[PDB]
This record gives sequence, C-alpha cells and structure tokens, in this order.
Amino acid sequence: GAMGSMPTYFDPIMQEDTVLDENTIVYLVKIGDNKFSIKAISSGLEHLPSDPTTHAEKYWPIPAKSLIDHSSNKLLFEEDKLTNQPISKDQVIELFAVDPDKTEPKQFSDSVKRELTENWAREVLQD
Ligand code: NA
Ligand code: NA
Repeated sequence: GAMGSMPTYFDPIMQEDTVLDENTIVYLVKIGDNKFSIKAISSGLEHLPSDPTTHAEKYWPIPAKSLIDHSSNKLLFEEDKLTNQPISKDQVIELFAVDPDKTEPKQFSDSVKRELTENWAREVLQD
C-alpha cells in the first residue's frame, strides 16, 4: 500500500518489534529432535548466558544477510515478521547451508556470572 514495510523480529532484549538489518545478531538453536528455531537479538551474544526465549546454551551462528535474503520466504516470515515456529534440519540446510547435526555449535559464555562472583568475593575480603 502507500505504507512500506521492513522485515522485523520481536527483540527479546527490549520486548519490541525491531527492524532486521545487517547489525542484528542471528543464530539457530535446537529445541527438539529435527526441530530448530531461528533467533534474532539486538545485543548480548557475548554476554548472555543462554538464548533469551529458550535458555539454550548452544547455538549455530547465521549471518544476518542470510536471514534478510529470505525475508519473503513464508517459512521464516509471516507478514514481514520473523516466525516463531521450528524448522527441520533439511529446511535448515536448504535455507542457510548448515547441517547443525554435523557442525559443532558455539556456546554462550559464562564469563559475566564468573566476574560477578569474583567481584563479590573480593569485596568480602577487602576492607
Ligand atoms: Na550475563
Ligand atoms: Na538469558
């Protein structure tokens, strides 16, 4: 119509629909056997301990450009909004060229909680 649209995702960080661009953090998590979910967040890949909506600790990185280039695919987007429905391993291979069951995932870091714990312990023992 008169109004355009851009692909958006519901950002768990700010709890708001957010325009997807090349600065969006995008990754895959596994939520079941042959069931994977595409996630997008505005920040936090290096600081969060797990994925916000599933608390998955393991993920497969996906370039934002790959998701943007599929923005008209009805599997991933419904009315220009990122789907919350899972996709099969075959669909993952077809859309993103990654076999997750044959690729080592990355893991969210535990560094922030470790630093918090060390900060408390040092404060206890200082005067
Ligand atoms: Na954290
Ligand atoms: Na989290």
